[PDB]
Amino acid sequence: MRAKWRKKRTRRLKRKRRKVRARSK
Amino acid sequence: PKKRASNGRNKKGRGHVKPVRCVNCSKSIPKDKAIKRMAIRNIVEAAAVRDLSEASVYPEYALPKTYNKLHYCVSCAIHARIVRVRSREDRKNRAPP
Amino acid sequence: MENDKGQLVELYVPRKCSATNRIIKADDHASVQINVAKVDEEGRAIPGEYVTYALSGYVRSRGESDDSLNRLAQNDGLLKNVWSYSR
Amino acid sequence: VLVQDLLHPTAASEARKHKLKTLVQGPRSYFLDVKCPGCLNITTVFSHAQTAVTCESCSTILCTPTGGKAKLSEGTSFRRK
Amino acid sequence: GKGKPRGLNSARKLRVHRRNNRWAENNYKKRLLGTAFKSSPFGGSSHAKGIVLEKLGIESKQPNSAIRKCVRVQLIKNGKKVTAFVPNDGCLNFVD
Amino acid sequence: GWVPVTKLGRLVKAGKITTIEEIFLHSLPVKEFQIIDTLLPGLQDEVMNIKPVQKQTRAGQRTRFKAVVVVGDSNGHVGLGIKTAKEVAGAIRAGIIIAKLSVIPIRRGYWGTNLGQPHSLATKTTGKCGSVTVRLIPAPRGSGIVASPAVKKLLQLAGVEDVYTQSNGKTRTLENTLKAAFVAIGNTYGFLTPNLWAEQPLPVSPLDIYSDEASAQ
Amino acid sequence: SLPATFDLTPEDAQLLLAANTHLGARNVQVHQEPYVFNARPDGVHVINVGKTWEKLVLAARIIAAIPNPEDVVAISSRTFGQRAVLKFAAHTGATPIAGRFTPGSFTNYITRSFKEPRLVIVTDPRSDAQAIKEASYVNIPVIALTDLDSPSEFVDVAIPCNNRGKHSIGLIWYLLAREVLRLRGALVDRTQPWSIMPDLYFYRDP
Amino acid sequence: TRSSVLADALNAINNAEKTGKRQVLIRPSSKVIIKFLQVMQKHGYIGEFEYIDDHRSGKIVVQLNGRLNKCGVISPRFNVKIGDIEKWTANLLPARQFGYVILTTSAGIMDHEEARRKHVSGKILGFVY
Amino acid sequence: GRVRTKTVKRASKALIERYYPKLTLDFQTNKRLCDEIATIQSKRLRNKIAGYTTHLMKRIQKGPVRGISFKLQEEERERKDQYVPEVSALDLSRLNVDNQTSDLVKSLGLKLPLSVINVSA
RNA sequence: GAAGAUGAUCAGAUACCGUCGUAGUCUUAACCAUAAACUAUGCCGACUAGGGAUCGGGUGGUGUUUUUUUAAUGACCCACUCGGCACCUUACGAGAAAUCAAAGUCUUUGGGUUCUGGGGGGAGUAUGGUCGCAAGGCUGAAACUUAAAGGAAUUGACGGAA
Ligand SMILES: [Mg+2]
Ligand SMILES: [Mg+2]
Ligand SMILES: [Mg+2]
Ligand SMILES: [Mg+2]
Ligand SMILES: [Mg+2]
Ligand SMILES: [Mg+2]
Ligand SMILES: [Mg+2]
Ligand SMILES: [Mg+2]
Ligand SMILES: [Mg+2]
Ligand SMILES: [Mg+2]
Ligand SMILES: [Mg+2]
Ligand SMILES: [Mg+2]
Repeated sequence: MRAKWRKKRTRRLKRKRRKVRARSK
Repeated sequence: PKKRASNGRNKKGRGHVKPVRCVNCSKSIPKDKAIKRMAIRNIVEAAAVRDLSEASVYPEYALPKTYNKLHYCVSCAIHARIVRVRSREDRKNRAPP
Repeated sequence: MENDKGQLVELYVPRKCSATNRIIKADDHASVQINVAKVDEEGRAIPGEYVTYALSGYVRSRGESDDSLNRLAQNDGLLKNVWSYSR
Repeated sequence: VLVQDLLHPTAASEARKHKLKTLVQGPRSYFLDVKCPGCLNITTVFSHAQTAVTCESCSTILCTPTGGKAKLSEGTSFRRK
Repeated sequence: GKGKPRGLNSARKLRVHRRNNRWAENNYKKRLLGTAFKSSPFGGSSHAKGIVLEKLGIESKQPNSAIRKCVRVQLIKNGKKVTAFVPNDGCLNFVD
Repeated sequence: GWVPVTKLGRLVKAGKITTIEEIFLHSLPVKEFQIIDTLLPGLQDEVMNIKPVQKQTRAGQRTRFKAVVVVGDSNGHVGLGIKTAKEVAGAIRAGIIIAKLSVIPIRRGYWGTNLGQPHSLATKTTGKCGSVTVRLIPAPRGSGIVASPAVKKLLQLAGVEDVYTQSNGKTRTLENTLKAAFVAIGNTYGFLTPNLWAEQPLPVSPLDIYSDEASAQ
Repeated sequence: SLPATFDLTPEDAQLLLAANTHLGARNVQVHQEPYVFNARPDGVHVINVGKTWEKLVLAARIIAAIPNPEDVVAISSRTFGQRAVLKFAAHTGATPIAGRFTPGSFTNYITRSFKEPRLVIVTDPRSDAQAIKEASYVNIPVIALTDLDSPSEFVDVAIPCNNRGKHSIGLIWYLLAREVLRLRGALVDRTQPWSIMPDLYFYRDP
Repeated sequence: TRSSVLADALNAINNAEKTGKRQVLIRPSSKVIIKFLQVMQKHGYIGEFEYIDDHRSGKIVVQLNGRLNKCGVISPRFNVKIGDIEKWTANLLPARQFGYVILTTSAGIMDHEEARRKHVSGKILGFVY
Repeated sequence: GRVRTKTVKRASKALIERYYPKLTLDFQTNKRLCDEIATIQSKRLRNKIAGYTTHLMKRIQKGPVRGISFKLQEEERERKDQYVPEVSALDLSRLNVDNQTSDLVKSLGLKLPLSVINVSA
């Protein structure tokens, strides 16, 4: 697992997490 | 670790050089790094000189030359056997042959 | 070094470099000792009697053994006009 | 050289060294008694003189400034100090 | 100048710098956050009584191959569930 | 003695050089262990560690055995020898030879008062090998050797009675630790104290005095 | 301490000037700058032959102080000094190593070529670097026939001469042999010249 | 920038003594440098030293004889009570029988031994051994 | 594939080293005396050693061979290297001297017959 | 030329390769504030070793070229010097080594100062604050888990490397 692409995976996880957090709030 | 003191290139005091393109694959490689061979050939052959001079007007014409500075990238030069990977003690040699 | 009753306890007082005054120690294998022959009247050698210089390995490995020996030979009169103090 | 005289270095070495890096730093510049072909008077001009120096009576440029020493111009004569 | 300040009046910079870099230790971080009381089931204590809920048999890690014969214990003082190894031959026959 | 090559051996095993301090004063290189055997007959030996060192082969892992041996009488001399060989007995037998050839003098002194017969070192000394730094500090009477049980054994075979030790680096590497301590007790004559400041008349080597007895035909 | 005769005689000056022993290297080592006298245009420096003779006499005094004479080992790896070393060997005691040095000669006590000199003289500290390096392991003083560019690393008595020419090398070895024999007393009187004339020390072809 | 001319001077002395030179040149030659060198010369660690007076700050040529191992500067000049001179000597000096810790004391710049004989103490400059 | 091993070449070298007032350029004479001066364990090895000895003797007869060190070769090389030319180089055949070398002579305080030529840079 | 379209190949259906082509590449006004932003080497100062080559400036040759009967200025040569980008040899020294004239002047430990790191993951994550139009940037844990992860080099093996 390239650290660049794992970073991009976690960056997409950031977007999904703040999307569902703004959905609830 | 540091395989080369001049890291792979010739950049001491710039920060940026410019990129050129490889002649074999058009990779963007820096101009100091690239690998640069001047191809100066005759315009005909090593063998067709007799034919052209025999079937030429203007006796002893010029036998003109063609000139082409070729920029390679490292992968293309190694594959085309232009630089040909060296030993640890011998890669410090900067002599042209 | 001595104890309180005199009685030097050294085992061996080491030699010193004639140039840099460092101790020449027992495994300083680059250090040399040069004996220059004492020349009498009408230029013989006097076998046995020397002018002795000890040079440490540091001086020789830094290349100043020749110039140091020029200085210490001229100070003892073995040379006349070789070493000059003001370079 | 591992042993040398630093109080009395040779004059050939001190004349080679930089003006700040000698034993005592002093200038290598000098002054010049300069006279024109025309006027009889004498002007004291610096060596590295930075200025188009004229006489008080002259209208004539004695030296032209350059990067180092001033170039003494136009056939004028000079003497040191 | 080997990193750190050295001057006679530079004791506050040295003291606060040691205080700041002191947090990278495991024990100082743990002791000043007080994680033994917030977490770590025995609340800073050595021993704790609990009540067995069920006997477990834990698979041992590779390359070992055994059943480890533990119990699931609910602590009286917290209510926290832990797993505790019954540490001799037999001895799971002794608990309940 | 035993048909010596090396002029120093032809002098020592004939009887012209009788003390090992005559060798150490002129820094004469010792290339035969029987020189040290004659000049220091009470030179006890201690193997400190046997370890196997392996080289990966085209098929297999060939191993040799590497021995560290500290020799030295407890009156001011040690040698540390390290030798690897196919068998452990050959490793000991040749490491004793290398440790005998590597005999150096140490400078015992005082923690400080000149009340007789030196017990400690004369100076804080240090030595490095690899990452390991070993520092030896003069210690008062009755302190003993405050050192790890290998450096302590080397200093016991040096005749050091009292010394303190600091150590840095990976001291579990016994070869580097023993070589660092060996360099450190070699540096005691490396240091120039004020009692050694006196000018000495720079004597003649025994190879020059007894030049007839050396270089035999 | 050398009374009056050990001054550079004008006949010896004729020899040293005629053999071009005063033609130093274009590049001068910082340790050999004492021996330079006023470099000429074209860049060739001039070796002070008075100091060359004084260092030669000092080297001869050091050679004629080893008691037995067969452990003053004379080294030449160079063709211009092979014959000079061999004739120095024949005239003085002087164990020669003319040709290849065979490393492990001063260390490595079980070889056939194991020697222990009390003094090593080398023709060239560049080409004879193995002899100087190996003499740096077993406490051996080194006299070298240095030029102005040759290194003085582990060289204790540097006789400044021209290393490029064969006449300079053969003459300096000839003069060193002559002064060693005069100090030993094998040559009776310092004023009369040696009957051995300096051309049996030069390299020849054929 | 230049913050300690004594540290620069003593560094130059150490660097020439390590490489075996018999002399240094020191710029820019303070009174603390002159007094430190006078203590070292009194105890035999250097020879004659000579102050070149240019009209700016002075230079010094010290004649190093052979007998110096390490002269150094303890910067900052710590306040040193009379009870903890011996911590400083046990830390900086190779043995109890030689080596001197130089103190700036209100009775003058002096080593620790005749700071003890005068029963005075103060700031620490450095050491010589 | 006629390369000779070290047990042939070393033995032949030692035989020339200690028996040069002996064995000649003839293989049969060398073969017959290799039976008496040496104990070679087989006839083929004796013939190989004697043939290599013959080859090296025929080689020595036109110029010497390195590695062979017998007592006669030292003496003939020394009487060949004892040549002294009577044309006497380093003698004054006219002393061509430069200007700085004349200054060197004057600084040394000696009187020499010189001949100064200007040097172009 | 990201995306996207399409042509081939591939066991799965090699994303490589071919032809197009949006955003983009360029510019103006405003944002962003990150790069293997690297010399993976903070900034100031001192000392320690030889060397040649080069860039900028300066100084000196009764030097070469403009030979025109004691031939300006430029260009060049030689020697110094200051400042710079670097380089070669050595290892005094340093380093775990690779290597380093600094990564030296360090257990003989202190020239001045700022920033950072404390086993590997979890994790540059959660949350809070703040900045941004957004993308995100700066700041930034813990629970839990783990006996190694890693660095340099040696021998072997292997290479669709020579
Ligand atoms: Mg790699
Ligand atoms: Mg960049
Ligand atoms: Mg530790
Ligand atoms: Mg960043
Ligand atoms: Mg970085
Ligand atoms: Mg800054
Ligand atoms: Mg420069
Ligand atoms: Mg961590
Ligand atoms: Mg962050
Ligand atoms: Mg957030
Ligand atoms: Mg990494
Ligand atoms: Mg690795």
